[PDB]
Amino acid sequence: AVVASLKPLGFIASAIADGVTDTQVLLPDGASEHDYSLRPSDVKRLQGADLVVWVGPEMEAFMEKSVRNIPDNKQVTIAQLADVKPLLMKGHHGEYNMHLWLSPEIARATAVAIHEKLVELMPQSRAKLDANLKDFEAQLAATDKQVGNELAPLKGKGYFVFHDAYGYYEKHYGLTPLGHFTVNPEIQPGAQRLHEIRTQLVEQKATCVFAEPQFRPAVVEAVARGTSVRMGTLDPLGTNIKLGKTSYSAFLSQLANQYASCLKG
Ligand SMILES: [Zn+2]
Repeated sequence: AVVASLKPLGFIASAIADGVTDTQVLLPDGASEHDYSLRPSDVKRLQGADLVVWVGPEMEAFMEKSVRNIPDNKQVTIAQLADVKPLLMKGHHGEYNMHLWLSPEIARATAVAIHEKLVELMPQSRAKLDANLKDFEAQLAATDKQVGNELAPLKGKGYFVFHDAYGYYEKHYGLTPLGHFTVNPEIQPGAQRLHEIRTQLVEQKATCVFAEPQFRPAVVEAVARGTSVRMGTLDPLGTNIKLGKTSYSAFLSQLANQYASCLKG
């Protein structure tokens, strides 16, 4: 199997490995992209994998050690790919935005790297692997134009988010985010921070504020109450999307819909 750290990376791998080997994802729904704790069973999946796919030590810090052991011909570390380098953005600590799975260009570079490594590992399946990369690239191209069309009219419509995960997607599709607030998903912030957040929402004429799905509706409501800012939801991990050939395209289109549901009109 191909073992991917995060579900969207599993979407990309599942397109390339389709009909050749299974794809498996390590990180559950609602878990921390940085500080999840791998169980011994997860390390064992990793050590047993045909290929491991992850962003790198500045994102999934939780698997850095586990993956040290694994030879280069059996891992794709997306942040380290030569074709990804120039695409890495200043804009989770560290200096560079590591939410790489939301960049269509990096997703393509990721698919290419996975394909190259799988062809080297499984030359008996070269033609199937080639066909799969062909279909992934065709769908990504089609998706890119369609999403690009759907989001173009939303340019200049400002919004805020709670998790600054979206910068690659936003820059690529010309969305205009106003910034983000550090909010606890469980607890509505203290009066002073609630005041500063609400004044920024109003001061900048934000059309929307976008929560993540692990957010209690109450704390979102508290952030938005009495402002005229509409409430939306974004899922940067596509948790409701199943693995398979069309999954990464479905992910990009779903995110666009999620933006457009709130920002529209
Ligand atoms: Zn993040």
